[PDB]
Amino acid sequence: APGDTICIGYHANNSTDTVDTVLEKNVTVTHSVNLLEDSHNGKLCRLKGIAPLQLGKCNIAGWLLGNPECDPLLPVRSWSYIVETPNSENGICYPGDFIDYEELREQLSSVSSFERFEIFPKESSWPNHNTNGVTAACSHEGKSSFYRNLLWLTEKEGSYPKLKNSYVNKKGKEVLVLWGIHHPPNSKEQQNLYQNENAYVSVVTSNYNRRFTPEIAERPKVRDQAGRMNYYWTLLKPGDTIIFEANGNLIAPMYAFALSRGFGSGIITSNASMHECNTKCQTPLGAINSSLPYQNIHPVTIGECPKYVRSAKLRMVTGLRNIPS
Amino acid sequence: APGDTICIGYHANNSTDTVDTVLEKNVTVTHSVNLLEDSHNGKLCRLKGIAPLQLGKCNIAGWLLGNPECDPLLPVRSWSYIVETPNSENGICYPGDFIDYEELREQLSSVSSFERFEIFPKESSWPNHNTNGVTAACSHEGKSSFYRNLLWLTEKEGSYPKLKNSYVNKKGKEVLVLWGIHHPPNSKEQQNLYQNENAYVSVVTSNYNRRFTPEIAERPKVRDQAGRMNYYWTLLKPGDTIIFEANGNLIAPMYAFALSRGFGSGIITSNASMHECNTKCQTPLGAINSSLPYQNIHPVTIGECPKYVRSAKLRMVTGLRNIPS
Amino acid sequence: APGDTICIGYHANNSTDTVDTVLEKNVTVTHSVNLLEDSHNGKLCRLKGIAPLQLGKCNIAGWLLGNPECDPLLPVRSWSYIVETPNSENGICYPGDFIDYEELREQLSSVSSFERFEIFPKESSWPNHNTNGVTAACSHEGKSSFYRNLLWLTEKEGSYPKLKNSYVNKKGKEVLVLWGIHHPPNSKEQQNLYQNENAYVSVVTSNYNRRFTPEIAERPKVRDQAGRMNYYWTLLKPGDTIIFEANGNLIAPMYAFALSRGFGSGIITSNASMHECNTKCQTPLGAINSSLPYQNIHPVTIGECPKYVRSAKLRMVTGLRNIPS
Amino acid sequence: GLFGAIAGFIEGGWTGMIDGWYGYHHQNEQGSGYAADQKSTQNAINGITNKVNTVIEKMNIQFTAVGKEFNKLEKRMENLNKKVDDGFLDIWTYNAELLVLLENERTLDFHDSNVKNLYEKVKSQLKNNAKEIGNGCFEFYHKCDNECMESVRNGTYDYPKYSEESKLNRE
Amino acid sequence: GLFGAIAGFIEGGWTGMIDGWYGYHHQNEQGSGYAADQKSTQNAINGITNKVNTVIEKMNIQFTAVGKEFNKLEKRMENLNKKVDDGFLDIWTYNAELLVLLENERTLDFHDSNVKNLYEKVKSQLKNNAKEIGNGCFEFYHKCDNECMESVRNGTYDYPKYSEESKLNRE
Amino acid sequence: GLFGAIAGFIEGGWTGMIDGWYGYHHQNEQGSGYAADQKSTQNAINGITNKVNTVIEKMNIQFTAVGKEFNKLEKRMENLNKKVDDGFLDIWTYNAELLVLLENERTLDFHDSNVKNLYEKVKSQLKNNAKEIGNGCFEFYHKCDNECMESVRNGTYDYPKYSEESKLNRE
Ligand SMILES: CN(C)[C@H]1CCN([S@@](=O)(F)=Nc2cc(Cl)c(C(=O)N3CCO[C@@H](c4ccccc4)C3)c(Cl)c2)C1
Ligand SMILES: CN(C)[C@H]1CCN([S@@](=O)(F)=Nc2cc(Cl)c(C(=O)N3CCO[C@@H](c4ccccc4)C3)c(Cl)c2)C1
Ligand SMILES: CN(C)[C@H]1CCN([S@@](=O)(F)=Nc2cc(Cl)c(C(=O)N3CCO[C@@H](c4ccccc4)C3)c(Cl)c2)C1
Ligand SMILES: *[C@@H]1O[C@H](CO)[C@@H](O[C@@H]2O[C@H](CO)[C@@H](O)[C@H](O)[C@H]2NC(C)=O)[C@H](O)[C@H]1NC(C)=O
Ligand SMILES: *[C@@H]1O[C@H](CO)[C@@H](O[C@@H]2O[C@H](CO)[C@@H](O)[C@H](O)[C@H]2NC(C)=O)[C@H](O)[C@H]1NC(C)=O
Ligand SMILES: *[C@@H]1O[C@H](CO)[C@@H](O[C@@H]2O[C@H](CO)[C@@H](O)[C@H](O)[C@H]2NC(C)=O)[C@H](O)[C@H]1NC(C)=O
Ligand SMILES: *[C@@H]1O[C@H](CO)[C@@H](O)[C@H](O)[C@H]1NC(C)=O
Ligand SMILES: *[C@@H]1O[C@H](CO)[C@@H](O)[C@H](O)[C@H]1NC(C)=O
Ligand SMILES: *[C@@H]1O[C@H](CO)[C@@H](O)[C@H](O)[C@H]1NC(C)=O
Ligand SMILES: *[C@@H]1O[C@H](CO)[C@@H](O)[C@H](O)[C@H]1NC(C)=O
Ligand SMILES: *[C@@H]1O[C@H](CO)[C@@H](O)[C@H](O)[C@H]1NC(C)=O
Ligand SMILES: *[C@@H]1O[C@H](CO)[C@@H](O)[C@H](O)[C@H]1NC(C)=O
Ligand SMILES: *[C@@H]1O[C@H](CO)[C@@H](O)[C@H](O)[C@H]1NC(C)=O
Ligand SMILES: *[C@@H]1O[C@H](CO)[C@@H](O)[C@H](O)[C@H]1NC(C)=O
Ligand SMILES: *[C@@H]1O[C@H](CO)[C@@H](O)[C@H](O)[C@H]1NC(C)=O
Repeated sequence: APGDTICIGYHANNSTDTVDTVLEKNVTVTHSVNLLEDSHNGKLCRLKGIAPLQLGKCNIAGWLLGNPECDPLLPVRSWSYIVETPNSENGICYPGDFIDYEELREQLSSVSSFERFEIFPKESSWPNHNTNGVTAACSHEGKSSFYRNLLWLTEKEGSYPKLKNSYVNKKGKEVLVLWGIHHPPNSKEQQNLYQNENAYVSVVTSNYNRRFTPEIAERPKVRDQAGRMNYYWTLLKPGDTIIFEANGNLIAPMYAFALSRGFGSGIITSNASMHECNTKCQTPLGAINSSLPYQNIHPVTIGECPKYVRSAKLRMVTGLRNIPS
Repeated sequence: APGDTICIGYHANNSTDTVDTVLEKNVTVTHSVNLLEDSHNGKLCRLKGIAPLQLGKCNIAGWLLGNPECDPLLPVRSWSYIVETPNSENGICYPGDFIDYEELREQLSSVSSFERFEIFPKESSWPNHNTNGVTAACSHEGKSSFYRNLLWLTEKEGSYPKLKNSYVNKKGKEVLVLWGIHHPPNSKEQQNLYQNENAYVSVVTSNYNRRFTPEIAERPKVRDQAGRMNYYWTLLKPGDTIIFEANGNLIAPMYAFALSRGFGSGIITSNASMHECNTKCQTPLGAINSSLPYQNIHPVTIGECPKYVRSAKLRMVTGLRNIPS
Repeated sequence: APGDTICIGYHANNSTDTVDTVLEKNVTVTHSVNLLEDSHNGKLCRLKGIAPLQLGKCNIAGWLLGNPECDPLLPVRSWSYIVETPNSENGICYPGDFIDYEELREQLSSVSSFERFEIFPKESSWPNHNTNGVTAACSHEGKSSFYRNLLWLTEKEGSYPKLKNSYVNKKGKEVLVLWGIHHPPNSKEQQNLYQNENAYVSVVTSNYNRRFTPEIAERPKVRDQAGRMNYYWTLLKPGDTIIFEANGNLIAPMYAFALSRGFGSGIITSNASMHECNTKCQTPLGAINSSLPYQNIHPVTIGECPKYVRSAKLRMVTGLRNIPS
Repeated sequence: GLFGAIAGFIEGGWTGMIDGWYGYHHQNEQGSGYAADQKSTQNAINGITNKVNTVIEKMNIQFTAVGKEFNKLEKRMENLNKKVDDGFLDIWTYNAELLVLLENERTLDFHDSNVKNLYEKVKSQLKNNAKEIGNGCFEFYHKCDNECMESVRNGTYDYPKYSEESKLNRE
Repeated sequence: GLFGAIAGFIEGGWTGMIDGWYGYHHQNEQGSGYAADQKSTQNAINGITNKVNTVIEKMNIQFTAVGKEFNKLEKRMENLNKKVDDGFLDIWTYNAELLVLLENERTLDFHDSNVKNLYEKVKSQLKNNAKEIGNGCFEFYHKCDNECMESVRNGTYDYPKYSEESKLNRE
Repeated sequence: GLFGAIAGFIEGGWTGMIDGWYGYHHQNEQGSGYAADQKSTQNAINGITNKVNTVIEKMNIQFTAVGKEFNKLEKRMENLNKKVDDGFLDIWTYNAELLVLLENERTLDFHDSNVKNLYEKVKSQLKNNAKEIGNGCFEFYHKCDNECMESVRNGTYDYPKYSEESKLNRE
């Protein structure tokens, strides 16, 4: 007999996992850990128990001005992130420029809730002025309409008196006020609606001070409109007063938004649909349920997410080189 | 006797230093080097032998306009960095907008010295105009006052003649000129001070060209003032001329600043106090005297400083695993 | 005899290459690979078979406005990158402000081709207006001239009729339109050229809407001119209409540019000269022909280039420590 | 490998050893079987676990990161924002892949070192009471039962106990 | 080095061996000469080649990157752009130099490990049929011709064939 | 450790050896004492010193870096500035901690390798004139005085000088 023997050896198994090293690629190993998350549920979920704000057919501009083609939201909403559909068919419907529109979007990125309230009641705030002005540019059910948050002031009985209206912010939170300035394409329309040629609009607060004058010129038709409406906004601090002064061309605010600030929010564009689910991490493609450090799903993330990388694979070896032969 | 023996061994001692490795944490080792600086002297020091500029109760806006509540500095100062106290109770005292204020701050970040000089002498430059206008918004010792660098021009004997004044930059350095535009809350005050309704202010240089018109409207009171003063500035290149033209509402410059450019400067906010010390590295919390590559004291640094990191500890092992047993 | 011997050893040679390691510097090794590219041909080359656009004596502003001192380019050009000489002696020749000039430069960074065409023919578009206005500020061969792409409209036979001209973009690509606004230094010159005091200029498109008014004031002379010309631009989308309306002070467009968009382009400043060569990577110092990952030639790169680093040397060892002794 | 044990003088691994990464196979008159070395296997588990957790811990949680909008006259700022986002993405992708590659080579060598150290530990225990028959095996010059085998698997082999026997067989 | 072979117990390299990085030098009655070990040399070439390509591949192609212009009232944005450009440049310069330094130490140790493994492979093949005369050389206790030398250079040395001879010379 | 010397077959360190990191302890009829190996200790000092300086040198001097101000209508630019500052801070904190961790493991292994190489250097010098009694000690088969001990501490041990004696004691 050869005699008794003792041998030193190492483990092997039927694993087919492969990793790369600096010296050699495609190494079959006994054990390994995947560090790259690539799976998502393909749905829009609640974030930390809070549902997002879905604007549906509207973009931010369409919702804030109150486009009549979009389903109206509840007067009070609270959310964790904002979703815009890729096909936002409803935005600004009367052609014009939305001044500092992008800055207003970034402001809304840190907003957690809004309350929609009548800053200037329709049948209380504008005596001696017509408030029924509509347009085919903002249609609703085949009929001419207007923004739900604004009021087109025009002449009443051959005159447009100099209006002077003000609101004191008593809500205890910042209040977002939006208004418009109309620019007729010819001076004949300027008299018909506002009865004054040297019209002006003045909007003042403690930290806002701007004056607007109509600019009259023939323009290419946009949405069958040769006129233009410039949209403006400001954030009224708690306890502050906003004063509106005009003798024409003012698209007066009617509804305003009391806003609450929050953390970790943002605006994303998603084709996905809302579902009854909860996640700690949301992407425009779907929600991630992972404790892994990396992900290659999407760079846009809401919440507590793995770091986005371009890698196709990140596998760390923990076991040995697998040699079952 | 067993016989003579020789043995190979390694050093050990009474050191209690610990480092972390990738495979194992909290390793007691014989020798190590700390690479993370966490100590500062808690004082505001001179940088490379040059003292900083301490504005005291003023911020940049309060010092540049000459707020009367702040102690006046010497006519000529040279510094390595600028310090603003966290509680800057004195800034703009007459309510209004400081146009491009942030840009002016970044300009001052590369400035090493200023000379304050009378660009438009008070009793020489404005005949036929009253220059004694004061306000309770900018008070001093309980009495109404005004900015030390500006002059409130008003009507003299029932008239406000069209002024035309100019200055040629003969200082050999860039000259910072500041002026204001006053906006009365009602047209009655516009006539009382300036005697003209269609007033305007024109300021021109070789590369600056702007016109200002008053905008009259009732406004919420700020610092017991319903009027507004908009503040403006430009940098007059060496050899260039600035021309002021107005028939009202001009808050004329009286003093200006000849500026020298520098390197490595900046503006910081600090609660700390000036001391008789010198350092190569200054932070808002204090000064660092270190040749280590990293520091976790503060991300805001002036001079030659270690790189700021969030780490609590960065200890590199140089000796061996300590096994004194 | 000692007996037969076998020995294990390693290669050595006459190589003098040295590399650095973490533990020891200046290690002579048998084989190594340089990873840092430091060689360029010192010439301006074609990029992927496409020649750059050399503006010669002009900068972007001088070429776009049509400075008469610069050699005119062909009506159609296509390029891979844009070259400006360090000494661009010809830019804006009539003093004034080029509004959003930097933004227009970044627009041109993604442009691959232009077509220069007469948007408003000189002898067809402006009846009842004089179009022969010239100035000594923009000289050519010792005689007063004007921009090649603009037209100085002035009064004709004691009057300046309100002009109304429009162009419809039928080129199928975006069209760059440039115009100027003249500001006389005194009202006497305002009447002499334009016969109106309350003059204005209106320029409108589907997404552009601006009005310009002259601002009259004495100004320091720049290039022997106390007047100012403000230059403006907009991009007219395919199928859109631009309408010009003025009763004075309009420096009308005469030529415009139909632009094609591209990728990988940019604007660089180079002292180098064009040569008959082709490269995949171009720097302001010269062209790089390398498959190495790093380069320390220049941070400004066009095309497919190695990554710029500050390192003086990056040598990776592949062989052994060289011990030929 | 770097230490010459795995895929070196021990050519293959043992599918029959399921308990641990490293261990022993014995053959005596009482039978044969596999037995993992719990001490060295457990030590390697803890180090690699700390090593995995170190990589995960160094990567912070990615909090909310969304896009921004810019108008037609803010192309410069838009491109700067894109340059920032792409630049950070370039660096983190480079760091993640490289760290995994560098650390994978270290793990394989770490296992390679452990096998050699275990082999060397047994060799110094047995001395000349057994012979190196290659492939990581020792042929005993003496009868070694289950109790004797266990004394080799732990660190309590009595060399003087079997030295007199082993010398006779070694002759 | 780390494994003690290169610049260690084998003091110098061989200028006469031009074929490969590692190999053998033999001396018998038929003559002498150098001969590289193709198996271990080729293996080291492939690993280092993959290692070089890994470094180059991890660095992406630098596409177009040019400067931008800012007017006199955009100094803040200009400084932010400069801070971005300098910051990215600082990081990539740090990554490139450090990776080369760290990897250079690994390459030298990788060669050092290979020499020791080749030396140990021959030592376990010869056993006591030759003696370690230091400096990485073995003195045979038996006549070893060109065919015998080739059997050592590859892995087919017949220990029982020359054991009886070698024992007599070893005495 | 990786090379099996520190916390391996040499279980503990010597508090009595204050001169250097590695060295020798001798016991003969003339007495006993500790003695550090200056050659290997000095070599390890220089490499680690260059290694420390390399880390410090790769980190550039942090020149002036201050905050910036933005008005209420520049929130986008303010957030981009914050994203830049945080991003660079994230990367440098990651680089600093990881480099220290990776390099700390290398230092411990570097010391581990040095101890084994020193132990192996003495073993090849003594050959069979002494016996490995474990724990990194050699028991001489011959009388070895202070002069003889010094010849082992440096690289000048005369094996033929004591071979005849050692063979008799080894018997
Ligand atoms: C995904 N994340 C949330 C992280 C979070 C932390 N890690 S963790 O460190 F725990 N990962 C691992 C760490 C390891 Cl050591 C191992 C590992 O090889 N074996 C662990 C079990 O005994 C080994 C074995 C040996 C021999 C025979 C049978 C079995 C296998 C594995 Cl499979 C995973 C996961
Ligand atoms: C520049 N880039 C485009 C990259 C792209 C990829 N690399 S590449 O990996 F191929 N580089 C090298 C990789 C290596 Cl292994 C070697 C190397 O040491 N020897 C290769 C030839 O046998 C060696 C030899 C040994 C003994 C005697 C004689 C010869 C020498 C070299 Cl010199 C370069 C280059
Ligand atoms: C802080 N910075 C400005 C940097 C700048 C550069 N470094 S530096 O490289 F010099 N650092 C060190 C480098 C080292 Cl090797 C050591 C070290 O272990 N010993 C050095 C003295 O002999 C060792 C010893 C061994 C045995 C018995 C007694 C003593 C201890 C130390 Cl304590 C520090 C510092
Ligand atoms: C190491 O293994 C040996 C071999 O089994 C152990 O020693 C025996 O332990 C058993 C306990 O079941 C006793 O009955 C025997 O008498 C022991 N034999 C000898 C020779 O000591 C030993 O305990 C083990 N050491 C450990 C586990 O630390
Ligand atoms: C390893 O080397 C030995 C020594 O040369 C080779 O064995 C000899 O191969 C030749 C072929 O030219 C035969 O003529 C001899 O009869 C062989 N001798 C013995 C003892 O086998 C062997 O083939 C080599 N193995 C390889 C290359 O795999
Ligand atoms: C290595 O150590 C030996 C042992 O001491 C040294 O050799 C002795 O050196 C002394 C010098 O003081 C002489 O007096 C002895 O005659 C030497 N003895 C022998 C046997 O040579 C040797 O010089 C040392 N080598 C060095 C330091 O390089
Ligand atoms: C390995 O074998 C197990 C049987 O326990 C089986 O379930 C598993 O699918 C196998 N894996 C591979 C990769 O073959
Ligand atoms: C990686 O290795 C496995 C197992 O040998 C093999 O099936 C697979 O094709 C390899 N992949 C490659 C070579 O890309
Ligand atoms: C998320 O992952 C955890 C971990 O396995 C799991 O327990 C939980 O059910 C998952 N939640 C999902 C998929 O909604
Ligand atoms: C180590 O001992 C020295 C005595 O020389 C003493 O000064 C020092 O404080 C001790 N350090 C520790 C950590 O015990
Ligand atoms: C680190 O090790 C020391 C020494 O053993 C010990 O006192 C200390 O508590 C340890 N720290 C831990 C386990 O966090
Ligand atoms: C700064 O550190 C150096 C280095 O020790 C020291 O000599 C000097 O006195 C220190 N200066 C201080 C603390 O002001
Ligand atoms: C090495 O020798 C070769 C001869 O083949 C010679 O061409 C080469 O220049 C030499 N290189 C150095 C660095 O001496
Ligand atoms: C690097 O080493 C070479 C060869 O020994 C030497 O000629 C050269 O001067 C060294 N460079 C230094 C020390 O900077
Ligand atoms: C670019 O480099 C390649 C690679 O050697 C070479 O074949 C080609 O001729 C070079 N082209 C030049 C220098 O224009």
